[PDB]
Order: sequence, then structure tokens, then C-alpha cells
Amino acid sequence: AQYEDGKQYTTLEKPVAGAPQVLEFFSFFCPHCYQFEEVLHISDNVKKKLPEGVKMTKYHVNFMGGDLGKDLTQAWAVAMALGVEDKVTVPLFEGVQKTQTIRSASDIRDVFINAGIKGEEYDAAWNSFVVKSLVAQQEKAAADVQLRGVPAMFVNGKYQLNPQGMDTSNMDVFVQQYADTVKYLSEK
Repeated sequence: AQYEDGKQYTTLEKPVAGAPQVLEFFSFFCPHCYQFEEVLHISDNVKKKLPEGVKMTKYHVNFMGGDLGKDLTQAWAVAMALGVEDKVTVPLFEGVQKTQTIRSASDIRDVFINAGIKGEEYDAAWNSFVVKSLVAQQEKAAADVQLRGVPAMFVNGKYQLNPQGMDTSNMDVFVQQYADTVKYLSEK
């Protein structure tokens, strides 16, 4: 075929019932995720081609950056609960990887404060049970899909994107192929 198992995607030996339709995993410590987010805009470009009635879910993962890694997963939960993903994603990536000014939970908080979220509102979200289960959700989803590496994308708990199996000398073309694959798997 043109899209073959093992080529642009793999198939899960152990499918995951009831999974989010399009599910993406990343980490602010993950250099390819950095590339994926502000150089390639993968998340974006996928949406632009998904049929609609399709929702997209992005979760953070724990297994990079130890203690900070976990702090970041809670912070991403706060971001989701507050609906401020698009105001913190870039400063968080650049704070961890570019300037390296994120070294503690408090520094993560500064990014939110600077992005305009209020202290009391941040601290309350942080400490809230809704954010605890939203952490639990992120972990569960990662747990369900054998996850050892990021970036990672899964479609309908059955298919996993395989970006290594796509051309990379043109970035624009890599993205389009990636998004079209997601759209194919979607209709499967």
C-alpha cells in the first residue's frame, strides 16, 4: 500500500478501548517535542486536517527530568484545568530547554504568573483534586499504551505514529505527511 503498518505507523498489540481519539504525549524536557511544538507545530497542523467532531488530547509524561518532570505534569494539569495551554506551552519549553531558568516548582509558577494567571488561582488549581485526577488521567493514558518514549501520538487506542518512517530533509513536507497519516488512521 501507500500507508503500511510498520511504515508510517505501528499497530498496538494491545489495543486500548475508549482511548481519546487523537492522543499526544510530550515532555518539556524532550528535545524532539521542543522541535515538534515551536518549529514544526505538529499538534496544530494535525488539527487543521482532522475531520471535525474529532477532539485532540495532549498529555505530559513523568519519565523525563525526575522530580521536575513530575512537577511539570502537575503544572500541565493546571494548564488544562485553567484552559491556558496556549499561554504557557512556549515559555515552559524555553524555560526548561532554552534559557534553563526552570529549575524548581517555583520557577514553573513564575511562568504562569508572568503569563497572567493569578497567584491565588494558580496555587488553588495546583492544590485542587480536579488537578489531581487530571494528573491521574495523564498517567493512566501513558500507562495504558506501554509508553517509554516521546514525542508520541496514538489514534483511537490502536495506532501509533512512526515519524522515523517519513522523509525529513524538508520540514514542511515532514509535517504534512505526519498530519495526513493521522488523518488516514482517523478514517480507518
